[PDB]
Amino acid sequence: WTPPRSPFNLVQETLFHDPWKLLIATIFLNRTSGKMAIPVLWKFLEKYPSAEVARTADWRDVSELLKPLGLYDLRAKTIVKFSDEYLTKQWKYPIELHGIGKYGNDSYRIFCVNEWKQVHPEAHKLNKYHDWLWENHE
DNA sequence: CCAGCGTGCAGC
DNA sequence: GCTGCGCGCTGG
Repeated sequence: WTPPRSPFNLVQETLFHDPWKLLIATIFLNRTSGKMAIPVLWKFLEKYPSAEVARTADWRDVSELLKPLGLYDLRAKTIVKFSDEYLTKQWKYPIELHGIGKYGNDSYRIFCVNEWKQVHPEAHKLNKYHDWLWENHE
């Protein structure tokens, strides 16, 4: 499965090959603008390039990176616990993991697996992308 | 000036 | 179903 590139330019379109990075991006976009979250995301992935490095991370360090975005302590602690769970739990769908809910699970299901047809999103940009997929289908 | 909002989520 | 978290951003 290769989720196609769209005129919406969802960050998920580039991070689909690495479910962890794609799921971390979803966390970054939780009630936060793309224009704001995305540049911080690249600096985060520079410092914490894998779930292995992030599960070991000190949340206060992650918090300092997340400071301008808001939800800095909640998400720094959520990032660390999510990364640990991501590597320890024997999960099929990421909604089973701490910090991933309907939105991140719908992104995984559209982008990391070929299950978009079964997904019913409720996130603005993801809805636009998902509606566009059903339209430009065949 | 200052309220509303951003590709939510856990926990009660 | 409700509530806390939360900044920086934009607009009457």
